[PDB]
Amino acid sequence: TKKNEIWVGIFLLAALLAALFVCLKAANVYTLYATFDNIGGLKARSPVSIGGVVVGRVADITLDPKTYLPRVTLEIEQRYNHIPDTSSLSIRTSGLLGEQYLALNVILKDGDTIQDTKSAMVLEDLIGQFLY
Amino acid sequence: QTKKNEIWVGIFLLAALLAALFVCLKTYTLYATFDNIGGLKARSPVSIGGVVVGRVADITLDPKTYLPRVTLEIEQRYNHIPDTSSLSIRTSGLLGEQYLALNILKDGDTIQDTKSAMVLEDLIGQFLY
Amino acid sequence: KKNEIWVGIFLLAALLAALFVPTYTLYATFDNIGGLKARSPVSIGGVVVGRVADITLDPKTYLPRVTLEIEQRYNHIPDTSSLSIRTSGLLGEQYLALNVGILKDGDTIQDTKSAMVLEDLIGQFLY
Amino acid sequence: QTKKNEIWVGIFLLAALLAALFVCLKAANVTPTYTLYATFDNIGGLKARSPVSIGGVVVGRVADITLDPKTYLPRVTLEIEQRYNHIPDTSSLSIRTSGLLGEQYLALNAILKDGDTIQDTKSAMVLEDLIGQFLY
Amino acid sequence: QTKKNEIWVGIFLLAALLAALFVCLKYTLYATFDNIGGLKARSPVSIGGVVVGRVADITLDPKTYLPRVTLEIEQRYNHIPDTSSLSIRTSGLLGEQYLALNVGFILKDGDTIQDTKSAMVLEDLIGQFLY
Amino acid sequence: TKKNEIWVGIFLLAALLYTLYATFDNIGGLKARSPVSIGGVVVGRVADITLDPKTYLPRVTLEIEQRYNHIPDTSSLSILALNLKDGDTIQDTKSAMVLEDLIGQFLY
Amino acid sequence: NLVDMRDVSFTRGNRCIFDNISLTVPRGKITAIMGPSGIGKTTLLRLIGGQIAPDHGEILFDGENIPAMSRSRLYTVRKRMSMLFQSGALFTDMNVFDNVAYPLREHTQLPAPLLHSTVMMKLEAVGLRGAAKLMPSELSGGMARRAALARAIALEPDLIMFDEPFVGQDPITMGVLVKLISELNSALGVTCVVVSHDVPEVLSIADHAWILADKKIVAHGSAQALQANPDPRVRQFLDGIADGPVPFRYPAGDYHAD
Amino acid sequence: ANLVDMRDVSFTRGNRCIFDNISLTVPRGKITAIMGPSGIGKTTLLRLIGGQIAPDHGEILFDGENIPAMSRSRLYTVRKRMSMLFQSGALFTDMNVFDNVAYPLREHTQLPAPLLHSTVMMKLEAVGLRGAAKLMPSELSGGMARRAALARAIALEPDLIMFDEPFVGQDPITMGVLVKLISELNSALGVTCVVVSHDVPEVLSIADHAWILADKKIVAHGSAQALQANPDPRVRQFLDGIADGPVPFRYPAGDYHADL
Amino acid sequence: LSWMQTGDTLALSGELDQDVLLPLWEMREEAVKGITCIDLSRVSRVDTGGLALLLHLIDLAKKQGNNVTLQGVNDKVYTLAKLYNLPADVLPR
Amino acid sequence: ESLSWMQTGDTLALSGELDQDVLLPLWEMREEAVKGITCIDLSRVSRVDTGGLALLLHLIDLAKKQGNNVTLQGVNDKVYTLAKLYNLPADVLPRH
Amino acid sequence: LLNALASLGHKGIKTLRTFGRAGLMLFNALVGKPEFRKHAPLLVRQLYNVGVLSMLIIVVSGVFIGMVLGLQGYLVLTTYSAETSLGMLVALSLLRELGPVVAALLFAGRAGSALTAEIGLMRATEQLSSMEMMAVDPLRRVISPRFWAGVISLPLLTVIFVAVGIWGGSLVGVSWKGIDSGFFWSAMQNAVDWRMDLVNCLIKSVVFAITVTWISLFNGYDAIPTSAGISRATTRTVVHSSLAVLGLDFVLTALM
Amino acid sequence: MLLNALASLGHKGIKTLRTFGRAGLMLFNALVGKPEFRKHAPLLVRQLYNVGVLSMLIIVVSGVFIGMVLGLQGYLVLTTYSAETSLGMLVALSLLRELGPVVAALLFAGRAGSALTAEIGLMRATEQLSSMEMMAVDPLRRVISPRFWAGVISLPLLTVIFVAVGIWGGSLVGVSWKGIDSGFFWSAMQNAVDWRMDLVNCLIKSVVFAITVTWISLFNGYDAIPTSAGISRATTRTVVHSSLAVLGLDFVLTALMFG
Ligand SMILES: Nc1ncnc2c1ncn2[C@@H]1O[C@H](COP(=O)(O)OP(=O)(O)NP(=O)(O)O)[C@@H](O)[C@H]1O
Ligand SMILES: Nc1ncnc2c1ncn2[C@@H]1O[C@H](COP(=O)(O)OP(=O)(O)NP(=O)(O)O)[C@@H](O)[C@H]1O
Ligand SMILES: [Mg+2]
Repeated sequence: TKKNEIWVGIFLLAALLAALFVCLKAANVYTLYATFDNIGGLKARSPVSIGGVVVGRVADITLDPKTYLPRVTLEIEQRYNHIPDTSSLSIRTSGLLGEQYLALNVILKDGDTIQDTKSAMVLEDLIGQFLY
Repeated sequence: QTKKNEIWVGIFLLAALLAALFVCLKTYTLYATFDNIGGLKARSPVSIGGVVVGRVADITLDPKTYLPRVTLEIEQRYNHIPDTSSLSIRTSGLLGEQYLALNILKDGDTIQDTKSAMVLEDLIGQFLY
Repeated sequence: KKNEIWVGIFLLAALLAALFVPTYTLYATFDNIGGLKARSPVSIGGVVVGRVADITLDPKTYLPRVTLEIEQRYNHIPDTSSLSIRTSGLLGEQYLALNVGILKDGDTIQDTKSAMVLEDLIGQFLY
Repeated sequence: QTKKNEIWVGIFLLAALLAALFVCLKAANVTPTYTLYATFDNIGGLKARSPVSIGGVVVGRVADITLDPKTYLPRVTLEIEQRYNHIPDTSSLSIRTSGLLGEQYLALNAILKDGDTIQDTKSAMVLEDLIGQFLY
Repeated sequence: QTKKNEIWVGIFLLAALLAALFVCLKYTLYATFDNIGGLKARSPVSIGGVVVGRVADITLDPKTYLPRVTLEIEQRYNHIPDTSSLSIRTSGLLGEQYLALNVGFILKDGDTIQDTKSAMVLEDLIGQFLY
Repeated sequence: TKKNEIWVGIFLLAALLYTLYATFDNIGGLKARSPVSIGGVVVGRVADITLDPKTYLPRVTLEIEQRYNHIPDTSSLSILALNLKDGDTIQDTKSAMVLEDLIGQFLY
Repeated sequence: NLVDMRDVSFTRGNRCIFDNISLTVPRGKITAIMGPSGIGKTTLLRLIGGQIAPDHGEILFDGENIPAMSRSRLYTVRKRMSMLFQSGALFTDMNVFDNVAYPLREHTQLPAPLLHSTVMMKLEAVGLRGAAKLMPSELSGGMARRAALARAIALEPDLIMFDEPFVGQDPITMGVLVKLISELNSALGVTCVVVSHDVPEVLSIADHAWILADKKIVAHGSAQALQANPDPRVRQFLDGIADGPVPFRYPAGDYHAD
Repeated sequence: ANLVDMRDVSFTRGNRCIFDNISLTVPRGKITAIMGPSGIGKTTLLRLIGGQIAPDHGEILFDGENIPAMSRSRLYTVRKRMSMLFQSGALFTDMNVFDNVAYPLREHTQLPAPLLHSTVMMKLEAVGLRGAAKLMPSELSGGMARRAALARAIALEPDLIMFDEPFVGQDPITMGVLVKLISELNSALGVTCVVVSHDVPEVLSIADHAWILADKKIVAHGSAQALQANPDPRVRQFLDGIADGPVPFRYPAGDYHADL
Repeated sequence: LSWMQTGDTLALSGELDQDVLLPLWEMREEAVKGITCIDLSRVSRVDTGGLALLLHLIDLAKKQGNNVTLQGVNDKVYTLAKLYNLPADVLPR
Repeated sequence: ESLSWMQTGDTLALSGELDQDVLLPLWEMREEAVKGITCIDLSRVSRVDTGGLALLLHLIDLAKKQGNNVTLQGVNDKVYTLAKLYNLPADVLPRH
Repeated sequence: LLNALASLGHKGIKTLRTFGRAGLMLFNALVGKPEFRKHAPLLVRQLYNVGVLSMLIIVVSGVFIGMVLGLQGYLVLTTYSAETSLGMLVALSLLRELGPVVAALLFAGRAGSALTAEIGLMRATEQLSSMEMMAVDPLRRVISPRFWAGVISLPLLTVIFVAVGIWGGSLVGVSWKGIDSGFFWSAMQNAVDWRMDLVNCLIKSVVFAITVTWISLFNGYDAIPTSAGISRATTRTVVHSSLAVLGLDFVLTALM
Repeated sequence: MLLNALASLGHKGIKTLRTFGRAGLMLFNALVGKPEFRKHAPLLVRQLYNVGVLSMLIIVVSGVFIGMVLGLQGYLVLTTYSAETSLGMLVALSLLRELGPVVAALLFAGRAGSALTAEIGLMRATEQLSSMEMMAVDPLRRVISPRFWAGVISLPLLTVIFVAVGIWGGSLVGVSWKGIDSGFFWSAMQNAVDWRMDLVNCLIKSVVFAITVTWISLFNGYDAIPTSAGISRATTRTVVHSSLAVLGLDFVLTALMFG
């Protein structure tokens, strides 16, 4: 029975090395406040950006119960801290049909709200100003 | 036992696996009229500002002047809506999902101010001629 | 023995409980239909009211004709309706969009707007 | 048993054809054609089995595009149906497209028989000449 | 014999199956451009719309820094004049790019192109139209 | 049968036998491993994307293969397409034009 | 004269099975072939039939040669053997009536009123005339041998061979197959051999006995001359003697504890 | 005496029944033989003694205590003193033949390894299989598989050994070895042997009380010699081994006509 | 093989094993209707398959009103009828 | 099952009934009565199996390993009854 | 070098003798045919236990596979904009990717591993040698009708496995998710399925039926006549068939 | 017709209820009592050599044939969309959504599931289960209990090599047969979901697949007929019942946690 523990240990080693092929080769290697008027197609856990680099995610998308304006919250890590107050937030998409992401451009700490906004644009009302 | 004991285990085991086959099962109504629909269907998203607030139950046609009419489904979290609010048929992206845009009324009410959809083939006739 | 007969109708009742759970033809006359085929959605206001059977062709004048169908519940349509072949986006779904500006079994609608192709529009806006 | 397996194999034999009519009559188009030639200089997306059109309806396909060995011009072999034999010389040929990125089809706007040739054709449109003429 | 008979019939059946397995797996030029666009390996080269061959490699000159590509043309069409032109056109409207050989009014094995046109650039199409 | 057992053994074995630096105005939708091309043919990619803490401009650190070392000073980057040894900078840069403000000069 | 075999030395692999054996049976006599369990006994009948091919020697049968014939002239002479097996050699898809009528349905010279008569009275000899509509899986171990016994006499052969009959049955069933075998040689006149090792039952109707030892033939006496025969080997096989030439113990080492 | 006493056992499985009113006693120090024809219950008779099955209204005892009254722990500690073998071979095949005999003495951890090796070499020497203690049970003979279970049968010093039809289809060379070890077993140790083989001239030479089982009834209560003088027709059918008698011997058939 | 008729009896010649019963089976209803005796003197051997046709001649003979006798029969039918227990279909001795 | 071993010289005073499971105090402690023992007494016994004989066969051998001699007196008849059953050889159970 | 290589050639010759016996036994059963009226009651008997008895495993697993591909196909089309096109990934996956590949593995359990049982049990009870002995060839009575019972029934059972799992989009898409029937059926009409997906699927199912029958009619015929040898050959029948359907699937998909 | 056809239909319902209740009592008595790890711990290695590591021939020979056919057919579907760089999104998702542990349980039931029925049933025909029943602990805890836990820790441990070889088989057909770049082919898998949807949900799918397969394998071998005609009948019965217990379970499991 001496060869039984050797082949079992090979089978136990083959099950651990194959788990690294689906983990290492595969994808297993402070909160702010704002509001908008038109969101587009965003949802929860969206990759917010300051132009192409990722900094955090979106907790949820809520709406105001008085004016019915949507409120957007997002988390920003503490490595990037000094941002001015006139940093406008614009809504763009990743190319043509990719997932939309908040592309902000440049100290707003936890509990602070970004005042300036720039809502997204749907393709139905831009042609009213493009043609007429 | 051989015969008596093996019956009660069989009905108890069948009452646990077949019961797991049944646990796999994953609003106030407004009303409006229309001229052109486009690509709407059942469970179409109705939205304020871009964020969805509900669905669409059904959509039929009024057989008097042949004008389409839809049924709405809004949740009770939003009630303070005026009669000034319109209803335009837009899409989510280039050719995405057709949704209803909603830019105090209760259950069993109607909206008069609405804007119909526009087909780009009719837009090609106006841009050319 | 009688308990086996009682469950014998119960296996049948459990099986049966699981097993429990007028068009009239029109005609149209167009010059070019574009990407038009069978089972195309005809409409008056976006809500579908019927479909088409086939597209025929005369062997002398070469004018394609559309054999579209209208349900019996829609009966107040006249022959003055402008049958404008609109396309549904960029997918080529040339759906029949008739626009009223009595059509019964065996009538040819006069106002018929053909589907204008995009190869002479580039030869018209540029030239 | 003899009279038991013979009954059940008859349901097995009709399920072979029941699976056959659920494929041919559902998921496919299965249920005396002369040849004409045409010469262009820019066929565009004219591939094999291109649907020949006159007024939008399909009247046949093409076989294979062939380059002329002398004047270096592309040639396409046209196969239209026998039901339509009243086409004159005046009828031109314009290569069109069914949409933006649709399929490049052939649109048709004495009487030709087998062995006839046509003179006045129109080729497809190229993107480089359209944006060049618009700016200049 | 049986022991020596089942060996020769086994090596002949496997040789016929491996022979059935091998049947189941079944002049160059140069052109110096300025911009290639979106052409890749095994890209079709055409004349008048019909294809005549493909390209082999797309390398770069280490001195003048101009993209020089190598193509292939079959032996069916040899009489091509040396005053031809090359145009960069894409298939359809947004599909994969090809090479259209705009021939003019002897090409041996190892000749270069003469009238080469640059590829389409979308950054000047919005610049020359605006400015 | 011994000689035909040691030669078919090997018959079964025979049956198997440098970095540059640049800065742009608005990089747009640039991501990691974005290729830079010398007129179309790929030569390298990018490795690091940060922003300045002073002026907040997205700088791009790109890498070129060592076979091409003849790069003049008049080389311009355009979003990557290229119109200098290791550790040098690139000044004349044209950035990517986003589709939100080019229509504003066309409408007005 | 001789009809079975002259000198067969069949070896299968490296283990020898037969080493120059010689068998001689008469025509219409019961021949006893006694042998220990483990030696070649099923493969002895395969050499006469033609399932396997021997390596050396000759197998002759009525002026012919068994290993020298082709596929033709062997299939036509094989209808006169009709061997019987120890296990159930009858099929399981058909019933008992179609099992006995199967070897006579290859020629079908007898029509359908003549087909039901020659099989029904053939089952009356073995006693299975009433068991003509049952299933072969419902039969017992002794009734499966009587169903194959009526099947073996369907073509009226000349040399029947059994494969260890009544080897594990009760003595009530053991008395049936002894009386059925002896009544087929006294009335019909067909040679049938028994290869079973039941010494107080095979040596009851036999006429010539053969003792199998060291893959050879050590005795060829009759049913009476072998009892009064001075030999330590053939008396070891007879009447249940334990100690003798068989040491009944495996060879071992020194038998010491450690 | 009165070790089992088997009073009023039926063991009816379905529409058919195996026994009705059999009742026999087993003395201590003797060899009991229960013979009968094939087809009837013979393997299932010995399972009633051990306790793997339960009769309908039976009275199977094991020295006073009742076997249907036993618990799961009371069914044990008396099964270890029976050691019933089987016809097809009650030995395992995953290990060698040396560990096969030493199976019921290794899970009972009370003997050390020097004393464990000397116990098996005395068991296999009594059956004549000590020099072949380094093989696999797949290449064993038909008679040698029963001798390997006999060395395992006396491994725990039992009191009632059940022989599930020994030497039923064996060679008289190997039958003489098995008939000698059982007869010398009671002459030195004194263990009751229960043999259910139907081979008449071998089961009667080593037994003292034979019980012929015919038509699910004990039709014979005599000794091994008294049954030869019994004028009963059911008794004088199985011992002498004749063709005709009380059995219909062909079939319970019907009409001789209408089949020809 | 011959099945000639004197006028009241018939004679059977040749062999009858399994395959020479074919010309006798097709006309087995005309050679019994005027028969009071069956003869098998000029035969060689009879087996089970040949004895089945001999049983298929008495079953349609006794229903008309006359019986049949047997004369000149070898022992081969008599030693084979006891093996299959034929009580009255074959006349013994 | 008393299992009493007493060293009264070279007699070993073997008493008690041992079958399989009470051999642990006798096998773990057996280096005290092998060096100067000649006689082994087995008179006050009732019955003995092959399990107790396995320890007895490993003790006559151990006292013969140093090797004065081992003789047996007052031995029961049950020991030599099963000696012909297990086919025991010479020089392992001296009875004479 | 030589002590470990001499034992390598011992298993290299027995592989050629095992594979050589499968071709020699098949070539003796593919010879000049007898009268076809004799094998006409023998063909319907061997088509019942192979074709009709393997019908419940095909149909019941057909609606279970087609509903999984319809449900999981709706997840990858949610990220896209082609939710209405359920004509693909329910029909095109069951024609070339699945279909003859997955149902041949299920055919080797009900009609494949039981075909080697009814021919392997006859080798132990000596029914093949007894039927051979009387008057008939054993290779043309129990193997030749069983060879045509697998090469004909499996292409007739593959189209049943296609035509049952192809209306899972009528259950998952229609009346569950709300996809239009005109937007689901007509998306399957316009797909080019006449030569690349219809008759190429039928050629793939024919050559798969020969490989399952050749192994199932050989492991029961080439076996040790004992109870352990039949069960060993029954286990090896599924392994040799699963490595032959999946093994001849990468080679066959290159000629698309 | 109304009563004679009902008397045999309901009788099969009692038989299929007594058969279904016997499998529950066999697994309950094999898992409760005294859970020691001194006698069954060397038995766990013995029952893993013929189940776990013996089933390696259907992982190396296969896997590369199901991995390349999902990349070859995936490349033809991804034509005329310019999504050939997203071939890793097709391979790494399909091995964890529909393929993977579903098709590996069918291979485990035909290789290790069929051999498990031919192991207990072969031992009970020669009366080896009844031999140890009257001399030691009953074989429900001796030869059934280590065989149950052997197949439980095997099928999730064998499906992680099946999804790693098929991804490696998809990487061989991607960058070495079609010529796409290795920089974007692996990065398409880096943006795919590999947490809470694909790696965790495929592990719990293979755990429930490792229970229903070995339950029919240990029941058809224990409860069978002692004749040789019932051993091969119960051997082919295991593959048919396990295929309906895996494909039939996959429909009611993909409704949960997948929409
Ligand atoms: N095809 C074969 N391959 C290997 N060994 C075989 C083969 N055929 C027979 N043998 C062996 O040859 C020997 C002769 O046995 P056999 O001719 O069957 O007589 P037998 O032993 O009395 N009948 P049995 O006990 O059922 O095997 C036995 O050891 C068989 O195992
Ligand atoms: N579990 C069972 N289910 C149905 N019938 C059984 C079962 N166990 C035993 N029998 C039958 O009960 C009867 C008793 O047979 P058994 O106790 O095995 O003695 P036996 O017949 O001498 N041995 P054997 O001939 O191998 O069956 C037989 O008819 C068996 O088929
Ligand atoms: Mg038995």
